[PDB]
Amino acid sequence: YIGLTQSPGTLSVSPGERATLSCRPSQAISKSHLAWYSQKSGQPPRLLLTGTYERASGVPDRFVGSGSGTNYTLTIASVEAEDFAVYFCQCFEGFGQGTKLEIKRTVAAPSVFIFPPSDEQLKSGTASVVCLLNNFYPREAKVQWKVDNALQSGNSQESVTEQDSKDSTYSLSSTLTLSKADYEKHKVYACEVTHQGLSSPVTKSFNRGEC
Amino acid sequence: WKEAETTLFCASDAKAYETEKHNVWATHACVPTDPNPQEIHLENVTEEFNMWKNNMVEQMHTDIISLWDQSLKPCVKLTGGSAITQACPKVTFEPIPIHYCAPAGFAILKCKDEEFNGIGPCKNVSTVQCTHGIKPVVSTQLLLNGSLAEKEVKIRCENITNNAKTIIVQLVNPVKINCTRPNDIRQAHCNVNRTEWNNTLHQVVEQLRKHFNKTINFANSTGGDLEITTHSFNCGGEFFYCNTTNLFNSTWNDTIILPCRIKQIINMWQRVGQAMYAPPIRGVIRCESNITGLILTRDGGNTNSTRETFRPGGGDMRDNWRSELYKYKVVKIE
Amino acid sequence: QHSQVQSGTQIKTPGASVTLSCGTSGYDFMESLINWVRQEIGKRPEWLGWMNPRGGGVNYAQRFQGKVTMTRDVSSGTAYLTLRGLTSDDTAKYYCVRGKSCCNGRRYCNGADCFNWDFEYWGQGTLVIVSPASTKGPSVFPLAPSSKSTSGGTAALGCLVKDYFPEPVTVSWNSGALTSGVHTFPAVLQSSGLYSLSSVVTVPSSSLGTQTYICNVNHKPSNTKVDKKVEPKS
Ligand SMILES: *[C@@H]1O[C@H](CO)[C@@H](O)[C@H](O)[C@H]1NC(C)=O
Ligand SMILES: *[C@@H]1O[C@H](CO)[C@@H](O)[C@H](O)[C@H]1NC(C)=O
Ligand SMILES: *[C@@H]1O[C@H](CO)[C@@H](O)[C@H](O)[C@H]1NC(C)=O
Ligand SMILES: *[C@@H]1O[C@H](CO)[C@@H](O)[C@H](O)[C@H]1NC(C)=O
Ligand SMILES: *[C@@H]1O[C@H](CO)[C@@H](O)[C@H](O)[C@H]1NC(C)=O
Ligand SMILES: *[C@@H]1O[C@H](CO)[C@@H](O)[C@H](O)[C@H]1NC(C)=O
Ligand SMILES: *[C@@H]1O[C@H](CO)[C@@H](O)[C@H](O)[C@H]1NC(C)=O
Ligand SMILES: *[C@@H]1O[C@H](CO)[C@@H](O)[C@H](O)[C@H]1NC(C)=O
Ligand SMILES: *[C@@H]1O[C@H](CO)[C@@H](O)[C@H](O)[C@H]1NC(C)=O
Ligand SMILES: *[C@@H]1O[C@H](CO)[C@@H](O)[C@H](O)[C@H]1NC(C)=O
Repeated sequence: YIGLTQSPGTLSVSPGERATLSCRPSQAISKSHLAWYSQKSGQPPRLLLTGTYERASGVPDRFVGSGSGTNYTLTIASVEAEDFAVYFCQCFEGFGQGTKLEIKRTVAAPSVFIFPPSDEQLKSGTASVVCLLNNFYPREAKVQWKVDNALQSGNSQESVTEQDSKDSTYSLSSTLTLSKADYEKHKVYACEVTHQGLSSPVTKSFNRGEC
Repeated sequence: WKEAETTLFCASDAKAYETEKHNVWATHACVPTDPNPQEIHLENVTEEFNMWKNNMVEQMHTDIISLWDQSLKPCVKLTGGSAITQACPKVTFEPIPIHYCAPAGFAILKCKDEEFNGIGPCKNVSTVQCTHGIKPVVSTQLLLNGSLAEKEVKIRCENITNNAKTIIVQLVNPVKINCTRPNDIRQAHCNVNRTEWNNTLHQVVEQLRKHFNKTINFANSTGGDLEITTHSFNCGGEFFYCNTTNLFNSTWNDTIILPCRIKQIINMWQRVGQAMYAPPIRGVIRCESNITGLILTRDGGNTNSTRETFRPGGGDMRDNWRSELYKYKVVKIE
Repeated sequence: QHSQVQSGTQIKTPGASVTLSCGTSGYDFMESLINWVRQEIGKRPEWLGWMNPRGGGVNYAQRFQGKVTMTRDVSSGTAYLTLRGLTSDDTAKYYCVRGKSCCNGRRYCNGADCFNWDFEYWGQGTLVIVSPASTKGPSVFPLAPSSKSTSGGTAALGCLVKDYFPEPVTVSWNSGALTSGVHTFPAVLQSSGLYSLSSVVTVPSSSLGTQTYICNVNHKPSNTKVDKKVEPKS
């Protein structure tokens, strides 16, 4: 059915550095039937390579496509600031899941903060508990909710910023939504964070009805 | 030996006393057929063929367009904003066989490998003065009154992995389809033997399974103008549009009746525009045909689902000519 | 040169239908197949189907059969995409797109003759948002940390801008005077069909008690404006 798997999911490089993207069709295909696209936020995808290696309009030769059968690669000779984007491979109607080309920086652990629901909000019959992960890198992070040590699931939503144009970090919020009934029922609310910048998981918690 | 472009002349067997338009056209456009046509095999010779890039298809298209523009004259036709009006008498209109022949200095190579798929080398080539007789039948979805495969059904497609490419099917056994406008004047219908048709789909599935070892499904047309969402054709000078839902609705792991309508307002296949014809003739309108091929389109969808779905397609009549001319190519001589 | 002009954003209630348009120019409309591509936010492009403007024949992706309908106006060179039975899953950006030309003037050239899949020409995209909600201003709640949990010289404050519709909201701190350390997170459309986000700022914990912090929320669609003072509980 020709599915396309790209790797890595995220490729972190510095400007001037070499970048090697990879695309693996589910089955052996022809060199003439594989294309590459790039996409920046707020824009449609832009066709880069039309054949396996045939470049397109305004596509500099630092972009070099290669491969055959089941292994196709897109190589950027010297990555520039304008190249950072999401790259999709394509065969007929199918697209790969994409490889995000990301600006590389040093690892930085998140500073963690937890916020209880305001008394004002609890008047409405809803409780929002917010956990903040601030200025961290890389993007990969696990935020886990536990109330009275009971692991929470399916009652939280995460939101992450785009990579900061200043320091290339990410910030993330995890909001736990509850009924005022369920909130006023339990006592300890904990946010556990796991990130490669930390020597151990960090738990930030509070007890309901305190300073 | 290299392919070449020229103007082939047509051969036919028109009758001087006929007022039927294909005959009338062929009296001045063609010459009589050869009773003893010569066919010469080329020993130890391989030649490249491409049914999808064949200039013979293109010339035949031009000729049948010219045939139609002379023969079937509508009362009104809208091409752009210019509404041309003219006399629209009823006509007799029933295709006759047309042979295409190479003029002096040129030849026609004929792929004779029965397992030829339409594109690629052919290790069994012969030279002929003329093609076989071809009825220029204009229709959609179902190919009628055409030629047949020798041993097993043939699926011809530039690449069947590409869902945007038309699939031309050639049957081995013809399936009779009879259409009748009984003595509402626009109401008609077709009859098809259900056993013959299920046996036909069976053979088609076997060949399709060689490309897709999945559950093969047949569904009906899912959109477009009426000419392509129905089995459309012409009989007795009238334009039939037949619902083929009962033909294409089956999963693969008696009598079929197709409701038809005669239309006065049609979309032109020669060029972009609408054409209006006079109200249908009275009496009985009757066509007895043979289904000898199909035009199919395969549903796209980038999921590893457990099925492939095929629907009737067409509309581009060049594909109809292609289903007959696929084995031929024109060549220049020293 | 080719231009694919797509219609504007449309906000629809669940179960409704929507028709998107793609005006084309810069070429013979009859000569190339029109494709439609969907992109869910943060996800890959997904092909919906193609349509041949000559005849209007179509090919819909399997899992969109019954969802999409592709038509065209030959005179105006305009392609159309209709979606019926809209659900929140249909919330996405919808692109009109076509491949490269294989015939600029050959006698009987047709879309089916060209290679369809080298998508060089994309429309700017049309956003479709499915939600039962009507226009509504946000409720703003303070985000202040529990005093029994703090750290050295660095605290965090924010405000929860919740249950508003549609996008967007603007959030500034101290009337735009405070910008350093601010993070306004992307809005999230939740089960209710209403949007919600948090805006946070990190400050000197030594500043807590002296400096007053206020988040200024502004929702132009509902013409509402909220100033909210933030400060940890005693
Ligand atoms: C059709 O395309 C597929 C995918 O590129 C390829 O594997 C196959 O060999 C092609 N077949 C023909 C007949 O060109
Ligand atoms: C060519 O085909 C004809 C009929 O299909 C057959 O009789 C003849 O043996 C063939 N020759 C070769 C070399 O395939
Ligand atoms: C079509 O008509 C022929 C008579 O010419 C007949 O032999 C055949 O059975 C008919 N097929 C039907 C009614 O399906
Ligand atoms: C349909 O065709 C089969 C075989 O071709 C034949 O045996 C059968 O009698 C047919 N049905 C009718 C109603 O004639
Ligand atoms: C369809 O064909 C099968 C065998 O190919 C046959 O058993 C069946 O009866 C046919 N369908 C109907 C409705 O009779
Ligand atoms: C195809 O079948 C469906 C299923 O009933 C029907 O709704 C539709 O009208 C059919 N299309 C045509 C062109 O007959
Ligand atoms: C074609 O036939 C099917 C089945 O009888 C029917 O559902 C559909 O409405 C028909 N199409 C048209 C255009 O009448
Ligand atoms: C299509 O086939 C199914 C079962 O094979 C049947 O139930 C349905 O009525 C058929 N559709 C039409 C329009 O006849
Ligand atoms: C259809 O095919 C049969 C044999 O299958 C033949 O007897 C009949 O004359 C053919 N009719 C037409 C119109 O080709
Ligand atoms: C097929 O051929 C028969 C016999 O010549 C003719 O009566 C019938 O009209 C033809 N069908 C079409 C669609 O031209």
